[PDB]
This record gives sequence, structure tokens and C-alpha cells, in this order.
Amino acid sequence: EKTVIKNETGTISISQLNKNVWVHTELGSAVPSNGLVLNTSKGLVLVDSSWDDKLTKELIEMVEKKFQKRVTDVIITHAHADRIGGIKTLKERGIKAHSTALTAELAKKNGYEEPLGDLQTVTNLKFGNMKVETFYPGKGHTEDNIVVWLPQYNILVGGCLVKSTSAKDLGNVADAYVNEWSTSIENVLKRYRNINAVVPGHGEVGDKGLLLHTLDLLK
Ligand SMILES: O=C(O)/C(S)=C/c1ccccc1Cc1ccc2ccccc2c1
Ligand SMILES: [Zn+2]
Ligand SMILES: [Zn+2]
Repeated sequence: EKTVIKNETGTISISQLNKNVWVHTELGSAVPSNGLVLNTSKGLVLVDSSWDDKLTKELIEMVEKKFQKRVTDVIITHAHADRIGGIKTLKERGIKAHSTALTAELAKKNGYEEPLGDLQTVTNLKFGNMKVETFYPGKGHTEDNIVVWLPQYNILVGGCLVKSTSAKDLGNVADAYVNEWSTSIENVLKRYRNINAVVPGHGEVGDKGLLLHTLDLLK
């Protein structure tokens, strides 16, 4: 069974996918959400922060103590609170907050501090030996949502573009593009034809079937 480590009260939990990849899950307002923790030889890298600065601080502190290294970088996958709500903490700690330009533009528009706006449609990053690819597949859950791919593990972080099995509808679609969303999913499936695991933005880890589930929800 996968190792699962929790904070006091269960508001933050980390679950191990492999030697260097963990999923981090927090309970916001109850609404759980997921991101990743990458344990690299040059520091810890997160995919996404959390709902607010209190949770982001506690996540950072938990992983820095456990893995005995600093969080250096975070990839922000869209400009909603579940993903970006800890940006003030990141900036004041000197943690690099990577994003697309559009995500940064939307964060500013909505009153958050701005991530770097450095990610392109395809960006390849390397942290120690850990390779990370970011990909903008098109509009879907939001205008700006990106996915993150770990090519050494064929793990896809779908983020909120990808719904878990337990999601029975599309959720909050105020900022969504429900026509383009199917094409954007298809763009992910075309880019990454052999996928080991898919981490949705909310709910249980699954596999490619979560992408097919999302397509069905969009009918
Ligand atoms: O669906 C999403 O991924 C997002 S980030 C939606 C969203 C849309 C706009 C503003 C805030 C949110 C967060 C949210 C709000 C209510 C939720 C209920 C159930 C499950 C997840 C939920 C997430
Ligand atoms: Zn969202
Ligand atoms: Zn979300």
C-alpha cells in the first residue's frame, strides 16, 4: 500500500506514488484538492499551492521537514484559489512561482500576486534529475489551464481540466469553455499516448480513464 502521511487534523495529507513523487491533498472550504510534491536532488518542487496562505505554509513546512530540503519552485496550473491561493507565501519566501503569461494576467486581474508568466505552450524544465514538461492544451475548465507531465514516470497531472471518477458533473463552469474542453482533452490524449497515472485536480488518482470520463461528462 502507498505511504500516506498526514498533518494534525487531516487537513493536509501526502501520498507516495514513487520514490520521488507524492500527491499532496488539502481540505479547503469541505472541498479536497490535489497537487504534486517532487523530491529532487536540488530541492522540492510542487505542482500547485493550496486554497490559502495558511494551508500553503503548513504544506511547505511539512514537506521541508520530512524530506530535509527546501521548496524551491511551484508550478501554478490555473488562476483559481485552489491552485494559486498561497501565492503571497511563495513570493515572500523566495519560492519561484511558474505559470503561463495568461495565468499571470488572470491572477492580476483577480487581485492575486503574480506568478512569473514564464511557461509557454510547451515548456521543459529540469530540477536536479527530475524532468517536468508543462503543456497548455487549450481552454477547458478555465481559459488558462495547463497540464504537467513527468516523462520519467509517464505521470500526468491533469489538474482541474480532468475530473475524478467520483465527479458526476463538471462542477463550477463559470469560467469554463465547455465546447473547447473536449478538444483540449483530446490534445492531451494525442500528446501523451502511454500514461501510467493521472492526478485530477480533485479526488482520487486514476489513469487515462479519467480523461475518457471527462469527455463523457462534457456530452
Ligand atoms: O472544479 C474545480 O476544479 C474548481 S477549481 C472550481 C472552482 C471554480 C471557481 C472558483 C472556485 C472553484 C473551486 C471549487 C469550488 C467548488 C468545488 C466543488 C466540488 C469539487 C471541487 C470544487 C472546487
Ligand atoms: Zn479551477
Ligand atoms: Zn480545482
